[PDB]
Amino acid sequence: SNAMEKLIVGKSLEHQLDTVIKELAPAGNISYAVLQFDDEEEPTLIAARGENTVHSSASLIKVLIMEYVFHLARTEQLDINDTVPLSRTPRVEGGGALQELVGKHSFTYLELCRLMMVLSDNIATNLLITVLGMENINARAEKLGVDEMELNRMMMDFNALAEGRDNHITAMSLARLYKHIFECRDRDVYGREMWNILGRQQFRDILPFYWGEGIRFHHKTGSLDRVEHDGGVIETFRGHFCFILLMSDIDNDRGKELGAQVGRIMKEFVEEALP
Amino acid sequence: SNAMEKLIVGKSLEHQLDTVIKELAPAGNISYAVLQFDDEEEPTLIAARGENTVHSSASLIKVLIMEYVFHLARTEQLDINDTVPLSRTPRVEGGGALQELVGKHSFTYLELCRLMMVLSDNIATNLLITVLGMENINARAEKLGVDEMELNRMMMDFNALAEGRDNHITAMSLARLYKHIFECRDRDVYGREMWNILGRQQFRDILPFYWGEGIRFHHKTGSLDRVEHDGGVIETFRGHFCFILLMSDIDNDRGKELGAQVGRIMKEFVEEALP
Ligand code: NA
Repeated sequence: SNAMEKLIVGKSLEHQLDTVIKELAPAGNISYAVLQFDDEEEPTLIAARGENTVHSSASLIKVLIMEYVFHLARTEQLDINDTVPLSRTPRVEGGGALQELVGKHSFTYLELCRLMMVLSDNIATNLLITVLGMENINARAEKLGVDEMELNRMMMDFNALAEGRDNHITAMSLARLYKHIFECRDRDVYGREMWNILGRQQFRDILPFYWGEGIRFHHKTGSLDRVEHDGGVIETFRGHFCFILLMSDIDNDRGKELGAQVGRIMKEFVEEALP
Repeated sequence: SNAMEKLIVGKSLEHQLDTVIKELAPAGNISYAVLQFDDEEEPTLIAARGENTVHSSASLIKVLIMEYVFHLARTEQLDINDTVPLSRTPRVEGGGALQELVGKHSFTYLELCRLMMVLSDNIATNLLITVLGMENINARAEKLGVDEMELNRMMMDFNALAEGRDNHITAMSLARLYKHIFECRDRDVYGREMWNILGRQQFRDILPFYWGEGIRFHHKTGSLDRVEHDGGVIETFRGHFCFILLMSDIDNDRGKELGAQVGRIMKEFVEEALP
């Protein structure tokens, strides 16, 4: 099928998702996008809702940070095996492994990207921001054409949030970032590692909840008070698909439940219904 | 107010939990125990189901490993700040932070207990087992009167599981181990740290799913194919209560859903209904 036929068939997916959103979170601010990804082709939009609405990024901005590290490595501006001391940023909580450490430790850029992504480690993230520079990370978003994504604050910076500086994303900017990463996945060792890191995500409480342990998803979740997000790429027999779900102004428990339903509907649809 | 009265009122809680178990997992092998904990007093049973049935431990056996480390510290048989090289056991997966590391690293017994507990880190667990000795850890269980709990294999030992060697637990043995930990919580820095580690558990997908992020629970989860467990102690306005939920022969996703329902019922009951 061409793109137009896929879009037409996708209306049935929009209807199914909008139905379940209305049942479970009628007052939430819920955005999604479902796209088909093919090598060297523009993504094919299948279904969307509020796909350009700005949401709190919560941890999803970490995907951009990872991309930037691997870009610097590929362009020989850093060695991914050079180390950064744990001491280089203040300890913050909110999840991760490094918050539990007390001794003298150093981690490579690789190790930090890994922990930032697969366990949403906030200290790993802040170490990377500290060493790379927030302005430089945003400049990379501009270069990639995803600058609706913005990094304006460190992880766990409560003051910044209160003073109106928050990290932001949209469903389509994150989808475009994932498409860029998808395109790099077989290019070189750096692209491959980003893809593998995405696929080793440890939090499977949202989109892949019903899929089973055997189904790899290349993804990252985000959570803050009343914000639950999950977005990434699944490889299926009918191709790769990008699933992005952003949920704001929702009870956290309800968001997780809604995201479980939505991920099941998306996966069945692209695997069984979509030509 | 007395133990008999609490037990009688507790039959209502059994009925509510058995009802939801029948609805969601009628073919599952589900055990639970709900107890009230008071300093220096025998635990008061509130509600129980199959509380002496043996289940695969999945990661719950890690609680015993933690207790043994702190026991060795308290009796000056080890220094909790001495280090163990990451190299000391083969890399295994199945979750945690240490599996993502590649450089030369060392961790203190303290750091390894923390990682083992709060993120269920399998390499941290195997490092501790390697250095402390499996037979010694089981001898600790016998001394504590909880030797229905057994450590027979390292984490991720596929062969062992095939050769009939698995780690085992019962609801009442785990409850008695938690009572012991509870009794140590204010005794010394080691007891206090164990209590604090339990309370920094990062996996909140079972019993505390509906509770909200502000509600601390002193607990540990476990998961394997078709096994989902959660158990720990909650501090409430009406006292401390131990909640243990062991679920075997259940689809994993359904187990998480059942556990979320159960933890909500247990918490509301002890906070609102139980005198
Ligand atoms: Na969950």
